Amino acid sequence: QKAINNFLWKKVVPPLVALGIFLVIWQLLCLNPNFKLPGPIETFSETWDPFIINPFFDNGESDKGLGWQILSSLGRVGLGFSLAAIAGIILGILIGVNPLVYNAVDPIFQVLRTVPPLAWLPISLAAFQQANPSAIFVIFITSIWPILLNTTVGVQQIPQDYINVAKVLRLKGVKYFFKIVFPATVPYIFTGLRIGIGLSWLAIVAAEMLVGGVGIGSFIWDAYNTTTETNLSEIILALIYVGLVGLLLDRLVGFVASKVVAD
Amino acid sequence: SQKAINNFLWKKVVPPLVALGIFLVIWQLLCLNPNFKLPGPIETFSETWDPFIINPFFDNGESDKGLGWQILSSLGRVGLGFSLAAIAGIILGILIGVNPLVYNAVDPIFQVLRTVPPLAWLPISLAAFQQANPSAIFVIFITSIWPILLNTTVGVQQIPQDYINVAKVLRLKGVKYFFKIVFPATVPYIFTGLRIGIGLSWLAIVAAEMLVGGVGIGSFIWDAYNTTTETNLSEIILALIYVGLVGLLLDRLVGFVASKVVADQ
Amino acid sequence: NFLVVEGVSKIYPTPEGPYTVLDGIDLKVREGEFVCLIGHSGCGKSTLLNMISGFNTPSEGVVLLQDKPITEPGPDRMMVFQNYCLLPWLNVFENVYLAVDAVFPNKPQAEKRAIVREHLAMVGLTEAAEKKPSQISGGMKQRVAIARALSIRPQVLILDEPFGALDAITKEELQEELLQIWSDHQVTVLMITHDIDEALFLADRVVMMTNGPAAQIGEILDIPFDRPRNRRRIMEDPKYYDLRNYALDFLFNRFAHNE
Amino acid sequence: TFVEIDHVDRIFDLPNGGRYIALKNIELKIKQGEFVSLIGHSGCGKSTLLNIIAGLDRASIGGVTLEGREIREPSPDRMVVFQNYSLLPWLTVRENVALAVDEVYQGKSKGERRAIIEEHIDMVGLRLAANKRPSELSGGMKQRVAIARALATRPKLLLLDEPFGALDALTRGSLQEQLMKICNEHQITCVMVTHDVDEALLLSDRVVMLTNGPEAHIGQILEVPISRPRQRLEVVKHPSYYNLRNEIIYFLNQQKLAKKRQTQQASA
Repeated sequence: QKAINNFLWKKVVPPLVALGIFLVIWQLLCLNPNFKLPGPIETFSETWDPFIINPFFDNGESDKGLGWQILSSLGRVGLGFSLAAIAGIILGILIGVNPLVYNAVDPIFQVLRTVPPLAWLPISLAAFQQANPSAIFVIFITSIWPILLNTTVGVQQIPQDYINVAKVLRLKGVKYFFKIVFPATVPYIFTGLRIGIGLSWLAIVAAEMLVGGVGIGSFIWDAYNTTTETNLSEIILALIYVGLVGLLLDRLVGFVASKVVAD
Repeated sequence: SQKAINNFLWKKVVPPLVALGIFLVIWQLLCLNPNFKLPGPIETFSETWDPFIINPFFDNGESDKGLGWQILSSLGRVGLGFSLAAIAGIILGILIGVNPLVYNAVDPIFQVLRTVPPLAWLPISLAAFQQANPSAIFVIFITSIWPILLNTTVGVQQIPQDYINVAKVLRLKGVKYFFKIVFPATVPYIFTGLRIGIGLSWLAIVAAEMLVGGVGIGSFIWDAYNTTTETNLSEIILALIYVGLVGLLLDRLVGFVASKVVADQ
Repeated sequence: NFLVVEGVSKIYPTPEGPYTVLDGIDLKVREGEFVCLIGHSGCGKSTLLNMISGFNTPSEGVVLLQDKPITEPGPDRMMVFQNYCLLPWLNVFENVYLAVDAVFPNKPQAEKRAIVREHLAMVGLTEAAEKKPSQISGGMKQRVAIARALSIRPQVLILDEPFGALDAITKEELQEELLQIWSDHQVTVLMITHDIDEALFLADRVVMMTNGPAAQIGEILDIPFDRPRNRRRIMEDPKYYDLRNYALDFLFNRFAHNE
Repeated sequence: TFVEIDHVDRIFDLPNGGRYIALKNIELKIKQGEFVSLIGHSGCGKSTLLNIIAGLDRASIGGVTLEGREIREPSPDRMVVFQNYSLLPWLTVRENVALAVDEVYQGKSKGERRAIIEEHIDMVGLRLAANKRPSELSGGMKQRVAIARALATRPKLLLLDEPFGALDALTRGSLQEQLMKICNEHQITCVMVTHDVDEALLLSDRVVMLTNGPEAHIGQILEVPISRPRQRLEVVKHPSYYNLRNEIIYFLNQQKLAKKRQTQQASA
């Protein structure tokens, strides 16, 4: 009762009208003869039954909807990027506790950090030589440094207040590890882990455009090359399915982060 | 007074060199197992030293242009592109974040286009302009506009509550208020927005020119991968270092510039 | 009368109950005297100054500054805030220049460059005329905030707790930078100070207020000390002993009990 | 003597070659159940001197002799209270105290420890802030919990680095009286650092001052003749109180002039 009439007109009405006019102006745009992109009526009506209404309709070696494909390039972000967080923080903590290692391998784990995720494919795919492992590896390399360079920085930003209250106590060792240092780094793991996913999903939806297979990347770019009637209709649909599934991965960590953050 | 150089010589200069030595040696010692198809450090710096290092900026073919041009050519698109985003992103970001009526409506649908992968716009961009060169610039533009537009509106709305108080007591409202209390307050927020809006631009110009060919690193890494050769495997590694090395300057040059005009604290 | 507050209050409408942060206060301020406000946290004294300065909405009453109601914040009730209210990206001279060239769009730059010098050098700020608010000490950046407030010749110089986060060495020095400065300008000053021995030194009429669900002027204890003050014989005067004891007696025993 | 701080001197070897020296000669005979306060000009060095007792720093010349023995490293029998809020934001109030008790009551019984922390967060006050994150607590409430942690340890000493620095002098006044209630019964031997004279003549049993400059001496070890059951609302009426409060102000004024001479030596 306190939100239907008051809270409603700041979060669901303003966006819909703002999105509604965006669709309307988009509709007006296609009136131009030279505007190649089909209008929203064409792109949302002429591709309605094949994909949106009934996903999960495997009809060939590579013939799927936005289902068994979104959950085929997202399963590589679970099998991958899970070894990049388990083996990205422990190396991120082992390096940093002693400010001597994090002086020699800082300008290595930083130069490699600013390497585009999809440039690791040619050498990664030239070593594994297989489509699936080579794609997972790109995820495992694209998102470690966004975690490693945040966990390590988080540990070294331990306030002197926490150390001082630790030195005065006879606290040192494993006991000192799970109460004063690691819980003070969780806030910095989830601000880098958030960067990880989003920068890894970026790599698996672009690095899959080159190696082929099943999943977006083999759908968002497997029909542009093959020109057909209403070809662009099923590309925009994927571009919408992407960007919201990729939005329910930055909010997911944001949701989990707020539930465990040190506050 | 030369000890100043020596003071940090053994602190943050030597250890990195030692770190490379271990990495190269372990990489070199790794290139002994037959089940390791990549080349060792000596191969990937002896096979590729003659044509790709000695004389960069060298032109001999229609689309090779050596390696010096393919790194300068890519930077050209991030210059001509992403400069419209720099000027056309803050202008739209300021004019939308100052008004809470519009930001409350547009922002929920601008945070979806922010997370769209940089290479998901290529099929539409490539099918819209119907050309190669003015499609790799649009993909940069529409990809580095959200990291700035969606991080300036935060700045224009997170102005310290005390700054505004100084405005009211001084009767400072209007055009004067915008230039004297608002815009300089968001300068730190813009540069932290186009610091992340430049890594995502280089990250997209090196991958948006390998699906459309052309001249630039990305059309050379892919070009020098399909043609299997004894020297083939070396460029994909030598160039991979340049992309990282040049990606650092772009992401650091913003910091240096942003460290000389930003509102210090 | 240079100012009048009479029969004014303020009630906050909340779903958990109408809260009254100020109950029918009533006081008058003479032209050319200090006034200081005391009270525990939540006493509402901070809210009170926000109301006179215009930052709040006077409810069930209205101020009568110079026979007129308070309309909006302006460059005649300039208020020195907490957090030092200093822009960190403008140097001291330009920071002060912000106030002077904000409600004087009639005189040329010639006067602006000279007016600031008189109201900036006289407070011991000439060597740091080009420094930025990043190296200045906390007790030193309050001397530009005061300089900014008095540079526009305000009618009433409202002071939120200026020295609420300073050290004793600098805190003692600052007061000597107010009496002499204020004597020349003879501008009414209303200030909030939690620290007794500071109200008793500066103020000319201390008005302590009570705590609880509401508020009201508990006492109007006045200082009879000589207007010139040295803080060396003020303690030596026995009148200051029972005088201060009365404040502590009527600031912890009754009225406010925070605990 | 319960503590025999003697010939405790500290010299800092500044890398530039200045070799700054802070403490030159310090003598103390802190007895059992005695409250002591260090009052200085904020430049004489009080946190450093307190740190020596705390153990976080080691005296370059000489050393402390607490209970007729040398202190080597920080110990949980000399729990301190830092200036900056030393709370852990990810632990609630009742859990912060449990942090210190576990490192001194290393054993005993967990069931007992729950009662001990509960009783040690009530006398200090609170009793309602328990189970409330130390990120929304009042500025003056985040400090009384820190004092609770130190007293819960049941130490032979309890250092108080100036805690009342971020507190306005109305919550500080409301908090000094709380210490009276705490130390009236329990065996306490604090050595606290402050630069506001009001608490020096209020909580202390024997105020010790310090001369400003690189020659920080013990100044004058003034003694306060007031009955132990102190109360701010009656102690002030003691005729000798205001007499002594002037004395400390008198001494601090001399150092204020001396500080000007120190600046005049190099600046002027």
